[PDB]
Amino acid sequence: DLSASVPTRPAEPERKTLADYGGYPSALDAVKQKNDAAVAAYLENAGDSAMAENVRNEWLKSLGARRQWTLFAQEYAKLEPAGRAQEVECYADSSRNDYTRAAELVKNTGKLPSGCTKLLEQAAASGLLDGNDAWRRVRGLLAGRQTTDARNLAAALGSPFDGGTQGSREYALLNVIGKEARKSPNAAALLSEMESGLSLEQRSFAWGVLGHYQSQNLNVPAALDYYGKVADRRQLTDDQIEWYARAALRARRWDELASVISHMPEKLQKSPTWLYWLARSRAATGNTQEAEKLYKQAAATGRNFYAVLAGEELGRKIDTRNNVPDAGKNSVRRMAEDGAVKRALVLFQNSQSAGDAKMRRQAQAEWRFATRGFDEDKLLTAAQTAFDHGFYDMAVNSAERTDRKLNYTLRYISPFKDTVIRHAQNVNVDPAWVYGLIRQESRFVIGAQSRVGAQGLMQVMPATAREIAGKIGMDAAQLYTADGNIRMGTWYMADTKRRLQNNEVLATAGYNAGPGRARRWQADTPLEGAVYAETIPFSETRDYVKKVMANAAYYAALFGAPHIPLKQRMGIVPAR
Repeated sequence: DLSASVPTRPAEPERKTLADYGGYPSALDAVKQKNDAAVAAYLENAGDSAMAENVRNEWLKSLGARRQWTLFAQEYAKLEPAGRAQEVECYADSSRNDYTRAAELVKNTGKLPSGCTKLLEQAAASGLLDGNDAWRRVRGLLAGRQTTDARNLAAALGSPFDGGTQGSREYALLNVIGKEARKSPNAAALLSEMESGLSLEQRSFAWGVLGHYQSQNLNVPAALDYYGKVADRRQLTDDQIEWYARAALRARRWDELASVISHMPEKLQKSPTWLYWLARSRAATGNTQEAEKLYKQAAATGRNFYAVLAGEELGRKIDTRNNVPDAGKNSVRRMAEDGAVKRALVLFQNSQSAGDAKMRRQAQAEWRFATRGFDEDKLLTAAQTAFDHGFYDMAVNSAERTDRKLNYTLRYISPFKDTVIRHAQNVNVDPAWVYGLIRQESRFVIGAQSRVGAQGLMQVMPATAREIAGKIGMDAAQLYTADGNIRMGTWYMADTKRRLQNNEVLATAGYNAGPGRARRWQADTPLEGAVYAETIPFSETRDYVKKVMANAAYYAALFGAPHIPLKQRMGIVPAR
């Protein structure tokens, strides 16, 4: 049985929820304008909502930056700890001279929020930072064009860029490690000339920068030559070491791949990606029992691309039967009466009736707030509540957060079959692949719109819809209707596939990044499909391809199609 236990937090009338939402954008503006009296007025009678939590977090970031520590401390207490923003925590700890968070924060080599950046600078100046990690972060910031943050951290460490010591040497290395300098045909020659005067750590990082550029540019032989000159691989950033593994993977250097993975931080080693590829390396080198152990570890990581591939190496196929019963209908009803769930449903329903996309976004935030810390039984109950109300993305959001109790019909919902199936059939494309793409693109939100303007269930760009419409006799504004969106997106899947040697992996990459990019990422010889996917240079497209194809495997099982292993779906990407 699933438990019937549901929360019973105080509910507020719909009028109150809508009134609070009416003031929400103005409260965020008041934060930006430093109108503390207006922000306090908004919060004074606010419900215990994501609206209040969001405003409070943003206010606290501003209060921390302006050093209003008395008001900061008072408002910080009012956040639920799981709802405190990262930067807010950094400001809070800093104000108490508590640098506990620095040991883990300093391992980040990229941009951090201002409060956390300053926490690290303060720890550095008090001698509370590991020197190896601190200088690795300075180098990471230099290589990531965060020169001001790199400069300020080096000064806090007592070796400023203008001081003639270590900091000045790290800054001078930009002639090799700079964003454009690393691309120069002479970068490796320049680094080789100055190598003698560099420390072990400086040399290792700089070869890592050059290797990373070549690897991400898919110049695999040169990438491996440069990465081979890295004497201390733990000096590399996470991105650098993953791109070393990717080059070794693409070259099928199984021994070197296993060696690189063994130098990764443990968090990277335990990721599905590197558990699976280390297992494949062990298999390729005849270490069969160790491969099996790693495949089992990767398969236990959830419902993701590499967990599915690892299961297949163990002889396990996807099985989409639920391992729990349906939630009882009384619990599904009573879940909607909880005050925080009700608030989210109120904003969702009013976003539909009023055609208010910003209100819908806040309804999502209220849902995530309301379901935070739910156990698995409550997650599965709330997932059905969301589905019944048509809040499709939040049904998936809640169902996908379980670990043990699996409802595949709520993780892999399939609304709109009377439209999607027909359009997919009409262009001869796999309907499970189409559903897998929709799940990733829009989570079944008909009005979804990305930051760059991609529109609808299938997230087609307006510029693309204009081209499509001119080819298949449509008006470009049909992009904004569900049926026209699906017609355009399915046609574009098929057309992109035709332009890319009729390969579904290339087509998935090309849908997101353009066919020109998908073809640039090919090699002069064939690539195993999962190797192509893992070595896609664009991080967004790399994640996209793996998620779409894993989704497709789950949809195909639910749809009852003749079985296609995920490894077969990935197949072989052809040579250019």
